[PDB]
Amino acid sequence: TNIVTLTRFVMEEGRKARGTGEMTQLLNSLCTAVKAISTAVRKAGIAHLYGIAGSTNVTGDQVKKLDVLSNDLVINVLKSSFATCVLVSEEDKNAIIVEPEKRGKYVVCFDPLDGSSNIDCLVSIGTIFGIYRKNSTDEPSEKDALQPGRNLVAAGYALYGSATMLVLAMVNGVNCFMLDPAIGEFILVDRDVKIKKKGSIYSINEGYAKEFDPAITEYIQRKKFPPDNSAPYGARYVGSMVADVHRTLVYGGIFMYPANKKSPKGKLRLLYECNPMAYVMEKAGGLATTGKEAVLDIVPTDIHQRAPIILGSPEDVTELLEIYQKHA
Amino acid sequence: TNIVTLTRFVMEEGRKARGTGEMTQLLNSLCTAVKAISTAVRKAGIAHLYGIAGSTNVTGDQVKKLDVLSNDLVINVLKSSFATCVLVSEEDKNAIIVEPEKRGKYVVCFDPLDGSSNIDCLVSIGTIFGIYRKNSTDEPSEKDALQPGRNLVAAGYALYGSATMLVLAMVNGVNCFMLDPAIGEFILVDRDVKIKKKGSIYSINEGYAKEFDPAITEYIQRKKFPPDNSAPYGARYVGSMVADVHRTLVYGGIFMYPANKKSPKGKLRLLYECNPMAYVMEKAGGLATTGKEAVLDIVPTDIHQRAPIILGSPEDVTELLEIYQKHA
Ligand SMILES: CCC[C@@H](C(=O)NCCc1ccc(O)cc1)[N+]1=C([O-])[C@@H]2Cc3ccccc3CN2C(=O)[C@@H]1Cc1ccc(O)cc1
Ligand SMILES: CCC[C@@H](C(=O)NCCc1ccc(O)cc1)[N+]1=C([O-])[C@@H]2Cc3ccccc3CN2C(=O)[C@@H]1Cc1ccc(O)cc1
Ligand SMILES: O=P(O)(O)OC[C@H]1O[C@](O)(CO)[C@@H](O)[C@@H]1O
Ligand SMILES: O=P(O)(O)OC[C@H]1O[C@](O)(CO)[C@@H](O)[C@@H]1O
Ligand SMILES: [Mg+2]
Ligand SMILES: [Mg+2]
Ligand SMILES: [Mg+2]
Ligand SMILES: [Mg+2]
Repeated sequence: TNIVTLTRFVMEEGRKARGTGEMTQLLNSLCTAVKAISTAVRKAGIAHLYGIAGSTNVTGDQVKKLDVLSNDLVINVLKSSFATCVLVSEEDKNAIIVEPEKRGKYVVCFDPLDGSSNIDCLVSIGTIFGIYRKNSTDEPSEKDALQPGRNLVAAGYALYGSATMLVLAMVNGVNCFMLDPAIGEFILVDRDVKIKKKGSIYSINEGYAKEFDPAITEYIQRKKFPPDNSAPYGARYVGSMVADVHRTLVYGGIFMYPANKKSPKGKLRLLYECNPMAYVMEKAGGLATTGKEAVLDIVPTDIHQRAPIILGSPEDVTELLEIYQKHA
Repeated sequence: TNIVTLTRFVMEEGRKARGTGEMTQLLNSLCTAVKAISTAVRKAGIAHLYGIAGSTNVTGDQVKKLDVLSNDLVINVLKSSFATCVLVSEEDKNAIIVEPEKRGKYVVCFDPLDGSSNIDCLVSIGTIFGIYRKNSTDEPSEKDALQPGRNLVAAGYALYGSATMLVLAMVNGVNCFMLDPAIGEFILVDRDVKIKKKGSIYSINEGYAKEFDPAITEYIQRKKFPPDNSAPYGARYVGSMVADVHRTLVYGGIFMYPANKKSPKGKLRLLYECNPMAYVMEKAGGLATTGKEAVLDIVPTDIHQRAPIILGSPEDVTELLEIYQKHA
């Protein structure tokens, strides 16, 4: 019929679903935040920090840092949606308990800004989120954050790259929305997205070679030296999970972040990094595993618990799991 | 002292220069070209393409691609400068001779948009440019663009990443200007840029391992298994040269793209990819070699001649060079 906007989409769901509305309000809030973060990432108005209007010689570099500004934007915007009671963020040691006068029936685990190491060099970065409906009637507490990804109602991420895109995964599938920064609307460009069965790119940090387990080690040799004499896979690794996963989703292949010396249980976080992306991958028709068990079925025991993950096209991930059994 | 916009910076170089004012007009052009491309890259107005105003009878004129657009912006904006006579673009099979009624004395080699494999996945991309002064004194010809990079008077790139940055290198140094997209000005944010002596990140597509020469193989192995038992280098490889070289510049380290079987003499182009980055690296106090000789010393015989390239921290690059030496 005609163009579809995130606002419209999040609403059509609301009609169909016939619910309190909370989720639709929560998702609109999210959007409003991703737009603010995006404009800040692109550094709009930076001339004002460098004294274009002067500064009466009194502006020590005490500007709130992008990483911190993102958290503030997400907390406050979600807290104004009236759809949440518990919020977990990478930037906060404890789960944030929402004021009673504004609480809702949802729990959100998020990474306001992922790709920290790439921040100063201008590489793509992003915001990650997974949403859970409360699972009991006890007074709100971190407890509600420890629900397995298997119980996610919605998940996704915002990629601030060459352009800004919001990928949202819900029970019925995955959709990609492109931010039109000129009017501030996320336009739907890819509907019910599905990952490729087998890709041709593998992504992982090889500087950890000396610490890889026998399975990872074997797998890598295969991509470079195909036992069946097939074309070796190309290698890509941005260093920003949102960016690597996003490419995995749209181009195919596999992305790996396993255990190594300093990261026995892996590095990536379960609540706000592994789970959202795993849900996104599965909802898009791909796999996401620790190498041994599926990421969504893990029962988190701490809000900043780390987990090893491997995700991407089915066959690519299957083959690596194949190798893991071989070594078991 | 106060804010410095690239425009202010380019006008003052000129004053000192005491010349025709042509370089200034040229850099002005480039800037305008860069800002428009950045705006296109970020997808402003995309709502219109998706019917926000209804059927726009758009047909035969299949929408214009970012790559074609960018080239057209750069080709047009440069001609308007009245400061050039020969343009070499990756997108053009032949050097563009500027019509007589618009001829300036400069030759420019550029890549309107680099990292084309990262376009559809929203990964950082950029524009690379290298500028020359007409060597001869006879009718403008492709030959004029066939000069070693040592002859460059100005070179750099516009990186369309999380934020847009234009890096400009000239005889007296390298300067970084952040694009404030709200007013269309580039703000100098890092003056007299120097790369670090030793890094801790290497950047190469290992999917070609099977085809690497013995030196690359040895050096790579040494990065993961530091014979000095120190911490191994972290790995990063975005896939877009600009993003990758840019990271190298601000964090230090080493970027590589040697020759492989399908790429007998490397993949990257000497004129609009390698030379400009080689130039930036040397002005920043870093090195750039093919493995046998300095990139800038090479004399071109084909405007689309490719070449292998190793750039970054001098210590890391020299380490690799001594390995080539040893294996000789
Ligand atoms: C895009 C950033 C805008 C930013 C700003 O810093 N402007 C200063 C000049 C400038 C403009 C663009 C740019 O890229 C760099 C510097 N800004 C505004 O322009 C207007 C000003 C204003 C004045 C009165 C009442 C409300 C507002 C709203 N309003 C804003 O809320 C912000 C912040 C602001 C507000 C008041 C000021 O005196 C200076 C800045
Ligand atoms: C940021 C895109 C701007 C772009 C556009 O696509 N506008 C359509 C509406 C829209 C707005 C925002 C958006 O994100 C998507 C679609 N645009 C303008 O808004 C104004 C319109 C105009 C009208 C009369 C005379 C001059 C201009 C200049 N002018 C422009 O040159 C461009 C292109 C344009 C011009 C005239 C039109 O009828 C439609 C589009
Ligand atoms: O440098 P490393 O150990 O490869 O870490 C990479 C990862 O770090 C993260 O920033 C998370 O901390 C991810 O976004 C990225 O995948
Ligand atoms: O797929 P490859 O072999 O890594 O090619 C990547 C290189 O090619 C380019 O896209 C140029 O064609 C560079 O931006 C990049 O580094
Ligand atoms: Mg973070
Ligand atoms: Mg993160
Ligand atoms: Mg190009
Ligand atoms: Mg290129």
